[PDB]
Amino acid sequence: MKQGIHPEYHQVIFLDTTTNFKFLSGSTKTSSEMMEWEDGKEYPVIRLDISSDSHPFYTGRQKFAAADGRVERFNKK
Amino acid sequence: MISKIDKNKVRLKRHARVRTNLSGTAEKPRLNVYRSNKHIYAQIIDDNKGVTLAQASSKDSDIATTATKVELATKVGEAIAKKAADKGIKEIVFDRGGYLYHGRVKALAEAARESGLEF
Amino acid sequence: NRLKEKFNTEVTENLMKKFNYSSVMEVPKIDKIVVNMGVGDAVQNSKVLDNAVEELELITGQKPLVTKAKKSIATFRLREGMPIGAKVTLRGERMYEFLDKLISVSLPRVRDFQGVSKKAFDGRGNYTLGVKEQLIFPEIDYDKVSKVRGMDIVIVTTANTDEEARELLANFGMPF
Amino acid sequence: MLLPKRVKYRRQHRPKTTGRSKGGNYVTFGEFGLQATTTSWITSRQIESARIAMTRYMKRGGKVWIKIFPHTPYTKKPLEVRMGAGKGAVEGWIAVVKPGRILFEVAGVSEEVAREALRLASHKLPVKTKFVKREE
Amino acid sequence: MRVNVTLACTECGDRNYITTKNKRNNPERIEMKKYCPRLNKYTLHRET
Amino acid sequence: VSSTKNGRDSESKRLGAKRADGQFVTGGSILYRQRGTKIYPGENVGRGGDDTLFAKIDGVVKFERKGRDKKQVSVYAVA
RNA sequence: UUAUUGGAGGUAGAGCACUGUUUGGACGAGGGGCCGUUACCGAAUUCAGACAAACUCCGAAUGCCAAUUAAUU
RNA sequence: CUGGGGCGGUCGCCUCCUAAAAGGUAACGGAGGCGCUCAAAGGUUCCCUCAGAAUGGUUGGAAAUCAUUCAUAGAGUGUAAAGGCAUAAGGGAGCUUGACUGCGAGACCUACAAGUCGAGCAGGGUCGAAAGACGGACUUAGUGAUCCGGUGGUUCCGCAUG
RNA sequence: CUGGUGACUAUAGCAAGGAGGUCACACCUGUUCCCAUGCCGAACACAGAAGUUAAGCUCCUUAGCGUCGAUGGUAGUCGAACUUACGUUCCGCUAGAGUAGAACGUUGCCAGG
Ligand SMILES: [Mg+2]
Ligand SMILES: [Mg+2]
Ligand SMILES: [Mg+2]
Ligand SMILES: [Mg+2]
Ligand SMILES: [Mg+2]
Ligand SMILES: [Mg+2]
Ligand SMILES: [Mg+2]
Ligand SMILES: [Mg+2]
Ligand SMILES: [Mg+2]
Repeated sequence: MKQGIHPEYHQVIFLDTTTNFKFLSGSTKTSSEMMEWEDGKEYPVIRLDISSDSHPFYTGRQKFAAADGRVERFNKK
Repeated sequence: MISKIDKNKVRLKRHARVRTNLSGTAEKPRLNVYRSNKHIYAQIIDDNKGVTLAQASSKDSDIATTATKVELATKVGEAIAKKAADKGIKEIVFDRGGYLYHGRVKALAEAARESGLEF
Repeated sequence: NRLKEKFNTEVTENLMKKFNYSSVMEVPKIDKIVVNMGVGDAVQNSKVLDNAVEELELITGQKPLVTKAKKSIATFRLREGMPIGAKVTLRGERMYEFLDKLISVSLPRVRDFQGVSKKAFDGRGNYTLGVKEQLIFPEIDYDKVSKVRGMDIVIVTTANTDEEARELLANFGMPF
Repeated sequence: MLLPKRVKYRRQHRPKTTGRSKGGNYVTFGEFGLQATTTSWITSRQIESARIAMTRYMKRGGKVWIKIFPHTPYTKKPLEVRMGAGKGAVEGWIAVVKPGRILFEVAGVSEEVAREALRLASHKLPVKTKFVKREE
Repeated sequence: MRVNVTLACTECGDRNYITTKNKRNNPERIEMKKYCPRLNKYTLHRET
Repeated sequence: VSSTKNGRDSESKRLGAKRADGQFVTGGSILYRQRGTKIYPGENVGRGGDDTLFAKIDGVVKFERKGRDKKQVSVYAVA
């Protein structure tokens, strides 16, 4: 690739918080949070509300509402 | 489904366009270069008669060895220059074969120049 | 390169066994991914095209090529040479990263998602997916999105048939 | 009234009329045909007159084909002008007919009916004609 | 191009060449290298 | 009343061959005046800015086939 | 002048490959009135048949330019 | 000029047909263009190949942009037509100013005056590794004699001499 | 026989079917280096040799398309005689279309086998 034209690119771990499922891939989201990975190096983490392993269409199961959500507050009521 | 182009065919179209304007004479024969994924070949051709005068390839046992392709191109240039000088040829026109004048082709040409072929 | 490793290990073997290829060189692979955004309203406001280019660059990771009108059209008020689109070509590791990201992080963010069209094959082993909201992609913050616009993602494969392309994309994990 | 929907040139040199029929000299669509034996210009109006005569006699029973078409515009000067000052305006449209050309063809009727229909047609045309059958 | 132009050598001043330019496209005094016979060399000429 | 809007034509340019196949010509002789390359320059023949074909050497004119559809003219020195 | 040999060139004729003109069919990507099926199929394709100074896939007779050319003049 | 004259039209230049397969060839015959444009739309080096259709794809529809396949030229070539051009004369980029100075064997055209083509030599350059290409533009219109006057240059003259 | 590089109006091409891979040609593995992409190491360039004949490429078969193509006859026509007839006759030349048929190349130089 040419130098100085492309946006900054780096490895990141997308973490589906619903299932606490982590997947490594490149992106340019540059989250401050850092986490360790099975390889010795550590890369920043991108929080993700819904993912392939959590979406109902992909999974075949009903999705689980997250904490502090609308459903949780409604049930607390 | 996406096709893959034939690099040699593209190369040959370019070479034909080069050769409309570039041709080799008995006094100033054409130094032609052919390049493969592994080897590089050089000929000296008189186009009026359609006869080769000298030949040298990186695939030849005399030149064949373990070296980078650019070093092998240098060796082929030196060899073809020496054989042309032995046959009594100084002035030639360099036919880059439709390849860009760069890298291996360029190294071969510069080797021939240094070996004493006058372009 | 998790997706590339999956292709090398599992998808290759599955597809080869399914289609009885005498040689490994017959195994289809995803040649490239072209992400195109056609901005016809750039005729009226070039800033829209600039924003589209910025968003596409953020999504893809590399600077897009600006595509200009091939011919002049009176009805669209389009003059030849006016930039009316953006396009990015992804190959290799960047392509695979974008593909897995699209499959996993991006696609499920579609409201009322029910899978992607299984008939969106050109007829020769290439698949075109029409996304309708840039906001799908994780790299874009809805605050900075002045306008919402879609994209065409063309996955160009070496498969000679729609059946083989479908098998390859399914093994990769494409919903349908 | 036949005439081309358009032409590139409205003012054209008048066609050569010597020689023999270049083509279309055989019955190829119907069973019977009307063959020109002398040379003439044939106008759109003459074609229409002849077609009406033969079709009316055939009483819609059979099928008619017009094998000639008036491609060629011809001009005429306005009345009472001197020579010169440019070529005149298009007056009509004509097909050139030479000996051997089939003018009309008919099918779907008896030979006798075809003969009478084509006789009635021939009296509308400025050329001599003969009744012809498909050759073999 | 829509106006005639005289190019004068910027070293000796000789008006060596005439040419043409579009005045709306090139409102400035155009300059270019041209051969100067008096000096027997290429010099920068510019529109008078 | 009546007039023609026609009545114009440009001067004829005397194009075509100016020397015959087999004829001896001196260097510089025009061999063929043309628009475009209806005929191509062959050996020892040049093509001027207006497509005129002219001889570069003294010699014999020869009109020759050039491939399947094209043709050229060449000039060859006499022994 | 003739004989022989070479060459330039697009006419006569012819043809429809291009640009246009044009007659009968076949078939129909697709939607509409129609339930699937009895218009338009205006698209595309295809068969057969025609027209052209400013059409040409072809192409004469002649005429023309030449030849260390022969005969007659 | 004029199928009497007037009135109308026309008057120079380019392309095509008429034009009878070299060239030339008329009419108040049939059709159109010109009185420019471009600082790149010129030079050179390197690279590239179209129009259209089918099938998929969002805003996008018959046509915008993307992708594959087919597609030999139906595109493009500043501008009329014709002849050419896909070994490009078409398209893109880098560097450039040969859109040079002195000329010019030979040739076309031709009543004259003019008009056109031109290898090659010398000087000093541009691009190219080099061979080499370049004295504008794919080609053919885009123009006006002399006299007189203006401006710049000039180892020319200067009415006894300076 | 294979390759490189030439010559020849496709009789050489297209299409379809089949065969091949110490070496060679490829696809192929990568982007440190020279070099590159109006984005993309796709391409160009370079480094390299794990994999594959799948494709390219080469070779073999054929006559579906394209190409070539008579003889015979016809159109046209130079010249001559007669004629005024949208003409006739005689002589020479002689198409286009179509038919038979040809054809899935022929060859020069160089280096390897
Ligand atoms: Mg003319
Ligand atoms: Mg010129
Ligand atoms: Mg004719
Ligand atoms: Mg009178
Ligand atoms: Mg003549
Ligand atoms: Mg003529
Ligand atoms: Mg141009
Ligand atoms: Mg004095
Ligand atoms: Mg024949």
